[PDB]
Amino acid sequence: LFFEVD
Amino acid sequence: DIVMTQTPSSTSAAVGGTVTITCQASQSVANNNYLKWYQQKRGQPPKQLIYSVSTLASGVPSRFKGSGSGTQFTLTISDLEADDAATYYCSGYFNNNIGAFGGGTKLEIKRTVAAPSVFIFPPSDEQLKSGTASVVCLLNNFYPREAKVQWKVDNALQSGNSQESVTEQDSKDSTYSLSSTLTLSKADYEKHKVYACEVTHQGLSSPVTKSFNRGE
Amino acid sequence: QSVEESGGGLVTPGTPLTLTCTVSGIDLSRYAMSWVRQAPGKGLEWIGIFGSLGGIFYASWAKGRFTISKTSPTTVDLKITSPTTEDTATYFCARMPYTTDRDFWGPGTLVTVSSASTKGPSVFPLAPSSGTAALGCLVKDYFPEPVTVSWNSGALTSGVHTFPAVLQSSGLYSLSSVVTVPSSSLGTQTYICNVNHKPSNTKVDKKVEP
Repeated sequence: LFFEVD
Repeated sequence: DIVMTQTPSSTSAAVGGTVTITCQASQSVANNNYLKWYQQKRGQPPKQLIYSVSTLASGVPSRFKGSGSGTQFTLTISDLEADDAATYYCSGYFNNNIGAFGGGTKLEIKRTVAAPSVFIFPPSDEQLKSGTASVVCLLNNFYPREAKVQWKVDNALQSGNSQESVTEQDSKDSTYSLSSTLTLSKADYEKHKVYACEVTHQGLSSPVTKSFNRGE
Repeated sequence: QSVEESGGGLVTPGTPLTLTCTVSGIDLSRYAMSWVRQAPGKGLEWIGIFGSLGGIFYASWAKGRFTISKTSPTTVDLKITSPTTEDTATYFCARMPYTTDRDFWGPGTLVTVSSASTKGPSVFPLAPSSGTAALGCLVKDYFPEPVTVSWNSGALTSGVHTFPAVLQSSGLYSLSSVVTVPSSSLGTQTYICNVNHKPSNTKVDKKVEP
């Protein structure tokens, strides 16, 4: 799931 | 809210031993792998150990291993060295866009008993000029941390007018250092003659005393 | 690849306070920055994050109490709206990835929320009296934290022990920094402790001698 955090 | 319960709160182990730290999240981390292990020492920011639950960060020794499911995680440190004395944290991220840390785990490295070297410092003339008198007693490079430091002025046991401060555990020799400061006014200071710091420690067969005579 | 916080220090309860995070060699158009804090002697606490695509997320307990914003391609702010006593802590800005090892933290900046006034330290020498000798510097009665102590402008580093500060009954802080050296070296070299207390803009260099 894409997040603005890695 | 989101909780990360890290156990144990503190632990001890000898060089070459193994310690195991557990982190229990109240819900699964984001993408089932947003979980990193950090090591922090006094006065510094944390330094990464593990990312993606189990991947070893570049430059970190392989004896640090991470494992876990999606909600319970384990950091295992094998072949302990002196350098491992620190506090360790689990760091997680969650699907609601929330980060959290475990409460931390303080690790003390065990070593052989080391008796302190003791020094006593009378107050400075510059301080006495200002109307206060602080007598300093230094316990240097000793292990274990437990020590009894008592002040005696004219052989009268002091109580409540001294203060102790202790370093973190040293990353090279796994020792601690301690300062005990007797805080008086110049008047009360000049009331007496013999000032003595008495140190009892597992490394000393009998208590060591370091003393001076005021104005000698 | 480095991070640095600024704007810390002493602030009055209720006075807004903005911290600034400056990065170098880190691409904020593709990676997020986080704000974390740590009260003295306690654990790390996640405050918030400015995401790679402009999302702003806060801890449940921090919403309203903090505002995070990006002020320039290389700077991110943390504004504490109405500081209280419980907001006293070291504040870190960090590039803290959970799934990579490109992890960079700033050194942290101490924020003290209190109505007391700043006071520069007094520096007194702990001189060695009559194989191994010890000496030091008593850094007495200052506020707020912290102070920094070096020895011989950083040239002296082995055997230095700078003890944590103790809060005095007067509400001021006191700290000591000691070093052990061979007794033969006492007459041969100068020994100077360099104390810096930035909140009071005090900088003192003190020669300690028998």
